[PDB]
Amino acid sequence: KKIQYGAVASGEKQTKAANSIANLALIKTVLSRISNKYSFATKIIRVDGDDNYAVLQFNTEVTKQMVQDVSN
Amino acid sequence: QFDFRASMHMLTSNLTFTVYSDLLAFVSADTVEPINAVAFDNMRIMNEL
Repeated sequence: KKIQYGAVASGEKQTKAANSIANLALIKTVLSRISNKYSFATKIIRVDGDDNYAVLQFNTEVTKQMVQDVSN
Repeated sequence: QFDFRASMHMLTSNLTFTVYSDLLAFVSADTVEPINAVAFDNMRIMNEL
């Protein structure tokens, strides 16, 4: 079978250093769309392939409602 | 002896309260940029290069 596949798989040479650029450009665009509902200051972003994290620092104290509505 | 006409009493109170406990859960504070933070005098702490 010959299947069309225009996407990114592993086994290339750049797939460890160009997948880390596509995360830091995609999680920078999502954290700019979520800042229309909240007001924070991004402390760190750290990407390793396709598993990452980001630490957002808020003004008021974090409650149970600001955790359920950021995840949504 | 139980006198019904002399034992009635009108108890007075309020209608409606709303009692709060944690008062500092209403304010929302924030720090200034920490490179410009002033001491008890006018100048800033950690200014000397």
